[PDB]
Amino acid sequence: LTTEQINMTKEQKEAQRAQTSDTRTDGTRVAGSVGKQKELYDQQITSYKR
Amino acid sequence: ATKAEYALTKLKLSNESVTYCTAQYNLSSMLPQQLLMLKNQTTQVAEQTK
Repeated sequence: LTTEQINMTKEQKEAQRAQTSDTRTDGTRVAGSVGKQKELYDQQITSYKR
Repeated sequence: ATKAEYALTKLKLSNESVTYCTAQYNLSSMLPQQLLMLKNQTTQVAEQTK
């Protein structure tokens, strides 16, 4: 069970790293739910300007 | 009184005999099993360190 908690800790770290950073620990761009959420803000920002 | 004391010494052999068998069982069974218990605990400490 301790070994399994290692993976969860790593994944929860990525969720924290989603803030204040656009890249994960390995360097790839975030694309999950938080990545989709940011794209919605970009469209909304353009919508308000338009 | 000496005869009564002789019976007490004679009967005391039973306690010594069962003690030897009890100690023999502990060495043959309990001690090796405890060693396996300690080894698993040692591995858990490293995982918690990780």
